[PDB]
Formats: sequence, structure tokens, C-alpha cells
Amino acid sequence: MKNIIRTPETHPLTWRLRDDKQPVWLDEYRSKNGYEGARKALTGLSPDEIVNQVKDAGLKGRGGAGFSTGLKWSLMPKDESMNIRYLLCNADEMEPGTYKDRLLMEQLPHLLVEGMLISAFALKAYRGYIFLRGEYIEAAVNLRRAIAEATEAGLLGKNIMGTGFDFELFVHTGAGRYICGEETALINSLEGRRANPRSKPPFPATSGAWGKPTCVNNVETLCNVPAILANGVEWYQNISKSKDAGTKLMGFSGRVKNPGLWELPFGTTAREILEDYAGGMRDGLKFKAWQPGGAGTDFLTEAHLDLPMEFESIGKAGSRLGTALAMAVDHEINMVSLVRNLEEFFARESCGWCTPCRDGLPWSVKILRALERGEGQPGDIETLEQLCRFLGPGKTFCAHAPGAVEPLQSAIKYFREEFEAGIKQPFSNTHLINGIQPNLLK
Amino acid sequence: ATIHVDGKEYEVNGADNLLEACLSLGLDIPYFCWHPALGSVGACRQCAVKQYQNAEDTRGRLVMSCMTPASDGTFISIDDEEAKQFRESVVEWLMTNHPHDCPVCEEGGNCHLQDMTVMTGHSFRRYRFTKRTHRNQDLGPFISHEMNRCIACYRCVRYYKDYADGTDLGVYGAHDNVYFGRPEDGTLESEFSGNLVEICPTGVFTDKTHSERYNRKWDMQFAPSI
Amino acid sequence: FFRINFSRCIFCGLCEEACPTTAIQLTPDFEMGEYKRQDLVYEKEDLLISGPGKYPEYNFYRMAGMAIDGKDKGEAENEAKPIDVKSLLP
Amino acid sequence: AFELSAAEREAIEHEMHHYEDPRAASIEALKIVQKQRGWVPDGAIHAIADVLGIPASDVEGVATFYSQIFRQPVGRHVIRYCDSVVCHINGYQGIQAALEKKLNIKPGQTTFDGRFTLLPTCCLGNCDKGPNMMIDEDTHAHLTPEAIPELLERYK
Ligand SMILES: NC(=O)C1=CN([C@@H]2O[C@H](COP(=O)(O)OP(=O)(O)OC[C@H]3O[C@@H](n4cnc5c(N)ncnc54)[C@H](O)[C@@H]3O)[C@@H](O)[C@H]2O)C=CC1
Ligand SMILES: Cc1cc2nc3c(=O)[nH]c(=O)nc-3n(C[C@H](O)[C@H](O)[C@H](O)COP(=O)(O)O)c2cc1C
Ligand code: SF4
Ligand code: SF4
Ligand code: SF4
Ligand code: SF4
Ligand code: FES
Ligand code: FES
Repeated sequence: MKNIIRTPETHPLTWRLRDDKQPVWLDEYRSKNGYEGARKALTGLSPDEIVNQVKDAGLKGRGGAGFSTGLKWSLMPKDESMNIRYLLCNADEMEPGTYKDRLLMEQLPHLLVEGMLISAFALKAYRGYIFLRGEYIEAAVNLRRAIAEATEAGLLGKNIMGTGFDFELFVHTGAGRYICGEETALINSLEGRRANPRSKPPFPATSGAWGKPTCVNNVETLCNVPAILANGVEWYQNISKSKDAGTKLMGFSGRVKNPGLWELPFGTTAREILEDYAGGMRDGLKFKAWQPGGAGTDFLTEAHLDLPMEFESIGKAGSRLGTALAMAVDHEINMVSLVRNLEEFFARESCGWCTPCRDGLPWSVKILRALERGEGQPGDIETLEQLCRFLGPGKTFCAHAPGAVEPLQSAIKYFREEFEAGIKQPFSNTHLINGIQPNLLK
Repeated sequence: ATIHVDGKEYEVNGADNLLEACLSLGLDIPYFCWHPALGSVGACRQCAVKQYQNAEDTRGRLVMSCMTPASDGTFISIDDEEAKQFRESVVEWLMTNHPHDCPVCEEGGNCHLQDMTVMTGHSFRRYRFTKRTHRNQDLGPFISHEMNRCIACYRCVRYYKDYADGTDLGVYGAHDNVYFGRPEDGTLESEFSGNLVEICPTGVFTDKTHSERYNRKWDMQFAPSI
Repeated sequence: FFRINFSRCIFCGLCEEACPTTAIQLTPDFEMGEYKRQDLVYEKEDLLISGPGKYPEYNFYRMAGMAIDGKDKGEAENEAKPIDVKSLLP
Repeated sequence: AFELSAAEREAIEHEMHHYEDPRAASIEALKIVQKQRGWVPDGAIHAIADVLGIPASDVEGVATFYSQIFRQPVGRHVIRYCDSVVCHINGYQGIQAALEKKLNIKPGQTTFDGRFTLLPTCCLGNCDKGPNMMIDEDTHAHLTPEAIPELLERYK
């Protein structure tokens, strides 16, 4: 649909985007009601009032899990002797199928800077880091320029707007691992270590970066913050009649007519996104599957296309909303090859810490390669199902491996015939030894 | 604290984890990454038990006993079928890449990986693909290095670095090519590097001085000495 | 060295069953009578024959990951080549 | 054999000012050395360790953990084609075949003249414009196998 009207009331995140796809700098941002929410926060609201305001707005985590942001902010310690607090922006965004944070940071960097300013004032966080992936070169340039402009305009640094609040914002560019987006592994990479995740509890709100209170939030959550504090809680609760408040960047990608990204309210069905916004599938292509929220979510069928894009509805269907950036799979795509590609990514992006991911994802990769070459053997599908069961939530140290086995689960559940078509050889892992008669098991 | 393991009531220390509490009670739970002196990290995922919410709970949930406090009124099962299957699966995943080395390995008959392989009851290989391999380093006159036999339990680095404060041993690489050794060949500089040969549950780090005149642990005549 | 006290051995075959390389083998020969019992202690020069015996093709070192002459790392059966930790590939 | 240049040392120390602990500048120190010299050689591990005050084992562990810190010599330009699932649907395999047939190298290899090294990367966060490539700092989207022999000849 070309006729998209981006009013500031209905499109808080994208109404000040430019038609020539150019970044909005400080003069244009402040012309379009920029840093008004930051001014209201810093000059007329206590940090606890801002935390409760975000909690009452119902801002959920836009990184994929949907944890409540006000609840995460309220879990910082009430001890006044801890004042070395850190606010981290997870600008990693390494999930295959996810490109929303790239748009947000490339074209609206001051929105992210303002959201970090408001959130850092609410959390009493003296320092802030944007943990940005190393491949977003233009995002790094735009974010550093926006931080320099906000520093020269007095919006960052010492004594911001005369309030006495000190906030320093850094941009830390990454060195390319998918596990660096997991928040405790993000904290470990921020400290110059290998990016292994950490066991929770303790959560980073009490013991995070360098043992201090730390809050890790996605780019899009912090970008939702300034509109909440500039327009109010009631406005944020009165733009969607769904249990997930506010707007979300959703989009369809992969062999559709118009792959892209649009800001939509929660409860928008996947079918209307795919048809009205993405334009439907391309010419001579038949829709066969879709992933709702990136490479770590379960595949869904055509019958699930009428589901509203919410956490509860997609969760009730045997998947999860994720990043809400769906990927469409046409009939010309073989599911065994697609899942082999997915598991190859997931197995080589293991951090190596815990046994089931590190040593059973490569086993799934090798089974899928055998099925893709037609050299599958009996027991391979059962081994894949056992791998799916035993890499679920709680069995592995972090959540990388359950997300890895979600597409394998759903592809075996729905498109099992391709997987059974992979099996063509009799089972064997023993060669014959000459003087020894084998134990012929039944 | 009061715990219930397989319906049997035990009195434990509530400040302990379930793995050390259950090993102190004489129960057997397989484990690799945990050590009594190094603490619990939850790496190897071997020590899984099934925790129930109360006595009138039947579903339960697989938890790591080394990362779970043995708090009052705990209900766990070691002999649960799903827990036993998971522990056998963890041994199987470690066995997929493990070299066919037991006869020519100085750890044989004295190897914790052998013991936990047998204890889970895993004796059938259904993995048919290739094993990853590794080059070995020269670690000096005392310690022999065989990185093929590693199970990435992280005991060596946690001991040598977080306990003994040695600087020249670490973990390198990534996903399933994780390497445990020095950054280059040379003598291990810690005065307490020799404890690796007992800290390492496999035959990666072995006593080179013993390896010169090797014999198995059953062939040894021991005495308590100072 | 490798010695066997044949004055003690009961020819039960438990060693050959226990051998993981098929090195030790009980063979169809029974004429082992001796004049002195000390001559029933057979050293390695009395046991090591010049062929494979009853198992003609098994080579344990083709299976072992431990490297010897003629077989470096990655050349055993079902073994991938050693990927160096400094490799450019992810 | 290896000695850190003056500008590298000032950049590393300026990065060390940004953090509570100097260990947190290890990734950026490795990236600074890599930007100056194409890759991180063997002596740079010990040099960065001496500057930062952390063991060389920690520096080597960090350098070998991260995929974009190169511990082997690369070419003058690093081609990084996307390997992930949306570019798989959009046909990255044709792009990889075109790159292989032009450069006569496998992925992970460097051409004999040291001009290009070919690498599969993970998802470049550009999935709606796939398939995607990254030559040294430039992201090229909407790739076709016929546009490779023109894209590669503007990187001398
Ligand atoms: N590129 C991306 O955006 C990617 C996103 N993901 C998302 O990651 C999600 C799973 O990640 P997790 O970190 O395991 O999420 P989670 O559900 O464990 O928690 C998410 C957030 O809530 C906090 N939290 C959760 N329970 C808490 C509690 N009881 N007390 C205090 N804080 C608590 C965590 O600290 C974290 O900040 C998936 O839903 C997936 O969509 C996964 C891969 C890549
Ligand atoms: C393996 C893994 C990778 C993740 N990668 C990212 C990421 O790249 N960006 C992100 O915002 N969250 C990522 N997450 C989710 C974070 O753990 C965390 O939930 C989020 O970054 C911050 O929470 P929020 O949604 O409230 O902002 C990842 C989680 C896992 C398990
Ligand atoms: S599941 Fe385990 S090995 Fe895999 S990325 Fe998480 S902690 Fe690392
Ligand atoms: S480390 Fe243990 S299991 Fe591995 S070869 Fe040696 S004795 Fe066998
Ligand atoms: S070398 Fe030994 S102690 Fe270290 S991770 Fe491997 S098995 Fe564990
Ligand atoms: S085990 Fe071998 S050497 Fe010992 S009594 Fe039996 S056959 Fe003789
Ligand atoms: S002993 Fe508990 S996970 Fe390793
Ligand atoms: S899948 Fe290639 S850019 Fe995301």
C-alpha cells in the first residue's frame, strides 16, 4: 500500500522519516518536536515518576521477548550507595530476518539518543553505551554525529538542561558474533571478554556491567520512550485496542512484491501485512510458509496468516512473535535446505559454552546435510526430534539453542514429507571387521 | 533444609547446591564442569535432575543440580526417565567428537569421562559423521597436551585462571572449535600447573613424567605419604 | 617387554577378548611342553609372530586420534581435518 | 618483530579512557590494529596485552572468539557475502557461484594477487534488499550474478 499517512499520533516512531531516506539531524529533529519528551522528563518528573510512567504505558521489550520495560527498570536497587549505573542499548540486531534497528539508527539517530537520555535519567544511570554491531557503518557514523550534535547543544554531557544530571553516551562497535546480542553475553563483550552469557539470577539490574546495576534495552524500546513521555500514558494506551500497547515495527521479507518495514499497531493480522503492505507474493510464486519473528521462531502455515501479530496469539499457535519481522517462504523453497541453512547459522554462532548447543547443533547440521544430499538414514528424523526436545528452554545455558530448534521443530511438524524424502540409505555406522561376527541387533 | 530425592527425605545444608548436597548424601549424579573447589558454572549440562513444584506435582522440569540451591522443601528426582535420558544424551554429545583413544591414553582407568559414560549407561554409538580434531601444543616437561580428548568442561581455565591466577592458559576460538591451551607453545608458568592433570576430567592434560614410565591405576601400589 | 607365565595360564581367552587392538591371540597350537618351568615364561621374542593372525586387517592406529608416524591429526577414520582456531571462517 | 605504532597506542589509550576497566578496550584495540594492518598478527596479541594490562591469553581468546577479528592474513579487500536465510531465499548461492568463478577461490581463501578474500558472513541486517554483500566497508544490496564482474573491478 503506497497510501501510508504517517501522522505523529499514529506513527510515533516513523512520522519524521524523510522521503529521500536521509538522516534527520538535530535542527530538523527539534523542529519536528524533538527532545520535548526529554525536556519534560528532566525538568518536571522524578526518575521514579518516569519509571512508573513507562510501567503504566505498558511498554514491552521490543527486542523479542516482550518483557515489561517499567518492570525491568523498577528492579534496579533502591540502595543510594550504588550510583555507577549503566544503560546499554542492544544495537546488535544479528537475527536473520531483522533489519528494523538499522532503519531506526540510520535515519533517526536523535530519537535513539533522546530515548537513551530519558531512560538514563529514569534509571539514574551515569553512563550509557550503544552496543552496536560492527557491520552498521552508516549507523555508527550517524549515531556518533548525533551524539556530537547533542553534546554541542547541551543535551549530553554535564548539567543537561540545568538539571545537574550527568550522562555520557558512547558507541561501542562490535566484532561480529550473534551471541553478542544476548544481554548477559552483551555485557561480557562490553567488558572486553569473550561473549559468553551469564546465569540469571542475578539479573543485570542488580549485578550487570562490571558488577554495577545495568539495564539492557533494545533500540526500538528506547525509541518508543520519548513519544511516551512527550504525549502521555493515555495516548500510548489509546492507539491500539490490544493487550500489547503501542506500535511495533513489523514487516514481511523474502520473495514478496514489496519487502520492507512499516510501523503498525499490535493486533494487526499477518495476512493484511503480507497483502496490503508487502503486496503479496511475487509473480508465479505460491505462499507455503512464514516465520513471524526472525530465524529463531517456528514456521507457521497459511492457516495461521489470520492471526493478529501479538505475543499471546502467535504464542498460542506454537510459535512466538519475536521481532515481528516475518519472512515468507514460497513453494520453490525446499524446507530441508532452508532448515539446513538455519541450523548451519545457529551451530556456527554457538558460543561454545554449554554442551547441547555446541555439540548437538552440529549433529543436526550434519543430519540435515545428509537429508539434503539424499543420503539420509533411518533414525535421522527421530534424532532431530530428540535434539529438538533436549535443546528446549532450560536444558541449555542460554536461549540461543531453543531458538535454534524452534524452526526444526515446526518444519518437521508441518513439512515432514520432505524430511522423509531425504532418507534413502540403510542405517550404518559400522564397517566389517574380518575375524569378528557382528552382533546382529533386532 | 529438607529435600526429597526420589521420594526419600533428607536433611541438607540450605546454603549448598543440590549437586554437592546429593553427592554428600551418597547419591550419584553425573557431572563434568562442577568441582568442589571451583564452584558451579552450569557449563557441561550433565548434572540435570527433575525438580517438582511440590509433592503433588508430576510434570516437573529439568534443572541443573549444581546451579540449584538445596533449599528447604525441595522436591527432585534423579532416577526420572526424562532426566536419565537427558544425561545419557549429554554423554552422547560429548562422545560424538571424542577420539578412539582409550588404550593409548594415560587417563584410562583413571578417567572421569569414562566413568560418566558408563554411569549414564551410554554404550551405543548412533553418530555416523566425522569427528573434529585438534593440533596439540608443547606445554613443557611436566604436562602433556591432547586437545582431541577435550569435552570443553572449562575446568582447566577456571582452575588455572580464576583459582591459581595463572595467566598463560585460556580458551580460544568458538562454537565447537573451542580450544584450551596456551597462546603458543612453551612451558606453563604457574607453580601449580600440575593440578591440571587431576582437574581435567579427560586425558587432555596428563602427567608427562608418569607418561614416560606409564602404568594404569589398577597396577599401582599406593601408600599415604607426606 | 611382554611376558606370559604359561605355567600359570589356563588358556581361557579372556585376554584376547579384552584386547582392543586384536594384538594378543590364542592360536590352534597345543605342543608347549617344557623341561624347566622357568622356560614356560615367554617373553616378547617368543610371542610376536610376523603376521596378523586370526584378524587379518584390523589396525587400531587407523582408528585412534592420537598421531603417530604416517598418520597426523585428521587422518584417522571418520576424522575431519583440524580447523585452526585462527581460521577466517566463522 | 611487532611494535605498536604511535597512533595505534594513542587510539588504544583513548579507547581505554571510555571504560571503567581497561580490559573493556580489548575488542577496539584489536580492531584498531586490524584497521591499521589488515589483520592482527602474532606479536599484536602480546603488544595489546601489555598496553591493556591483561594477559595475552585473554587477548588471544577475544581475538579468536570474534569472527571479524582476523588472526590470519587477509587480502587487500574482504568480500563478505551474506549466508543467512533471507538471502538464501533470495538466491545468495548464485552470487557465491559468481564470486567463486570470478576469483577462482573458495570461501575463506585469498586470491593469488592478494586483492580479495572471500568470506561468508551472517545476516547483514538488510534482508528486505537481499541478497547482500559487504566489500570492505560498503554494503551492496540487490545483488545479481551478472553485476559481480562490475562490482569487483572497482576495488583495485
Ligand atoms: N536480533 C534480535 O533482536 C534477536 C532477538 N532475540 C529474542 O530474544 C528473546 C529471548 O531472549 P532472552 O534474553 O532469553 O529473554 P528473556 O525472556 O529471558 O528476558 C528478556 C529481558 O527481560 C529480562 N527479564 C526476564 N525475566 C526477568 C526477571 N524475572 N527478572 C528480571 N528481569 C527479567 C531479561 O533480563 C531481559 O532484559 C526471544 O524472544 C527472541 O525474540 C533472539 C535473537 C536475536
Ligand atoms: C542468542 C540471543 C541473541 C540476542 N540478540 C539480540 C539482539 O541482537 N538485539 C536485541 O535487542 N536483543 C537480542 N536478544 C534479546 C536480549 O537478550 C534482550 O532480551 C534484549 O536485547 C533487551 O530486552 P528488551 O526487549 O526489553 O529491550 C538476544 C537474545 C538471545 C538469547
Ligand atoms: S546455548 Fe550454550 S553454547 Fe549455545 S550460545 Fe547459549 S550458552 Fe553458548
Ligand atoms: S580421555 Fe577418557 S574417554 Fe577419552 S580416550 Fe582418554 S580414557 Fe578414553
Ligand atoms: S582441557 Fe580438560 S579441563 Fe579443559 S575444558 Fe577440556 S576436558 Fe575440561
Ligand atoms: S587371560 Fe589370557 S593369559 Fe590369562 S589365563 Fe586367560 S588365556 Fe591365559
Ligand atoms: S556439573 Fe552442573 S552443568 Fe556441569
Ligand atoms: S539474511 Fe542476508 S541480510 Fe539478512
